[PDB]
Amino acid sequence: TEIISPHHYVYPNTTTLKNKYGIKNLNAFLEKCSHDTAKAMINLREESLPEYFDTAYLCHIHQQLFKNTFEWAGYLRHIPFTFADGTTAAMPEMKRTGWKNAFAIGDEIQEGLQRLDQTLAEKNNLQGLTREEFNSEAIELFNSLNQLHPFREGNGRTQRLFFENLAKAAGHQLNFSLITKERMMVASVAVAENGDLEPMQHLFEDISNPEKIRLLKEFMHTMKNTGRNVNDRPVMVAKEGETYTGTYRGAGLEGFALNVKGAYIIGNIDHLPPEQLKILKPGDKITFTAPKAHHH
Repeated sequence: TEIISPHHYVYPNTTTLKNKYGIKNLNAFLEKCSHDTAKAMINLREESLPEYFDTAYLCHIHQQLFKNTFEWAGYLRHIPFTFADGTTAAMPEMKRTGWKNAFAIGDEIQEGLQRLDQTLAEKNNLQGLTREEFNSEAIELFNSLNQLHPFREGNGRTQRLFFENLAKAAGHQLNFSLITKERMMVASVAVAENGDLEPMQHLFEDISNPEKIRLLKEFMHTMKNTGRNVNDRPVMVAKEGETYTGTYRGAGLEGFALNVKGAYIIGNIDHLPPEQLKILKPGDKITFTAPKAHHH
């Protein structure tokens, strides 16, 4: 023993992260872990928002969400951590294939977290800003905190609560729960692989704009009695300029859904002609252009 290694995060002869439950079975653990972190979220949302938004808080969120799951709850992945079993683990480098885009390695993690805290303190937690101004600044930090992959596990949950609170503090919304797993994967990869903010800006918009949030919430709530589920597919509210051709998938009170190349595009029921609403049966193949209004 006595050699720091990433392999010491997982039980020997497994790929299942060492946990407080003592559950070596991968699926058994994942179930237990999900249940507890679910409860932890409900409790965290109750607690006051902080004076400062910094890595101290990011770690607090992690510590609190995973106190019952991981021994290393509050700790970043570059800080070597000794388990009660005696072994010590650290993962300065996350690793991809050479042709893919890179996470921060070791010392880079802290240097980045410093800049994260730095720029936040300098901009008053992005407080006195408009949505467009805020989102623009918040996306930069979100992408930046994504490439640093601070924790060994649970980067997404704790990162998204962080920014959700950062927005509430700053007098805005970021309803991340509306975003499917698949959409986040796509928006993140876009930024990481291509350097493209198109989908991320789109993601933030739908999640921040009240009129669009109203639409997504409705779509997500109707995924209740069906015997189904939509994390595998990206769900989006049609961009103001863009035109979407796809099969019609019914309408609710405030919105309607299309199926464009697998993805679900949501439109405002008012942007359709009423004359058509009545006629449109499900699965009708419609080409819909959303309205746009530029200000100059």
